[PDB]
Amino acid sequence: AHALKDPWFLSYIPQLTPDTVKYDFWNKAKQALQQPLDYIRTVEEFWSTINSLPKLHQLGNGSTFIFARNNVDASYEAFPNGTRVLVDLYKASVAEKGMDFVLSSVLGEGLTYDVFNGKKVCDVVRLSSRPNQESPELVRLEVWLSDQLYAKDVIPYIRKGLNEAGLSFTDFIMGESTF
Ligand SMILES: C[n+]1cn([C@@H]2O[C@H](COP(=O)(O)OP(=O)(O)OP(=O)(O)O)[C@@H](O)[C@H]2O)c2nc(N)[nH]c(=O)c21
Repeated sequence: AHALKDPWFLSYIPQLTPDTVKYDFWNKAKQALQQPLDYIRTVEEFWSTINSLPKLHQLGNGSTFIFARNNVDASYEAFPNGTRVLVDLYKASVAEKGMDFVLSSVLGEGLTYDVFNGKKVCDVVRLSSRPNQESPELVRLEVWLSDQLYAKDVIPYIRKGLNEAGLSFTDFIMGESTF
């Protein structure tokens, strides 16, 4: 048992699509569909959980995994000055290598000490299945930041780390969406 800097709570939202929300209503929809999965406290639980995750593409379009630091609410409302760094991974093979890199960088405080100078700017990581006509295995990763200013630093850091983990320029695309 080797404790993480902070424990992270893993939740699941099945087939969370904007069209399913259109009949439901966000908090009314989130609290009604969210399923608790695990409370990750140590490195050993981190790898057990990550290596046991069911494939996002075998679950519906919009199936989402949320990793929340200290079990905080993963709401747009809670991060007014924040942003979402996006990573879209095209194939199932690259999605695993990418997901492993990003989650290890976040829960392992790699981003904290390499980019944020010791500040805990990232409190949420979201993993979504988002297949489109063109790419049916497309998985989206979201690195939620409390401060938008850090996005310019997180994007090249994540790009380099994915490239180093063996992903090519065509295996993933970097993006950003504000709150
Ligand atoms: C997590 N979340 C989801 N929604 C709503 O739920 C819908 C589906 O939720 P989503 O999380 O699948 O959309 P996402 O932002 O990833 O996709 P994109 O914006 O199309 O790139 C969204 O379109 C919102 O209307 C949300 N709406 C608000 N206000 N706040 C939230 O925290 C929030």
